[PDB]
Amino acid sequence: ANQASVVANQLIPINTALSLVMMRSEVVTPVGIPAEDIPRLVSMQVNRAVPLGTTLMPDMVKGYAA
Repeated sequence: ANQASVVANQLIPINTALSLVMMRSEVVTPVGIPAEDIPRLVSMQVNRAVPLGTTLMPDMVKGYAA
């Protein structure tokens, strides 16, 4: 029900380190990475470009496991 996920606040380029300005949280479906994990995602890189408004999924972040 109201589980929030990490959503791209701007287009995030391929192989670019995540910063706090790039991640907002929102209740979306399907559920992606939990919003609580935003501080731990800081400095991790995406392995594909992530368009504005896309839910960040576990498979998109290099080195993510949680």
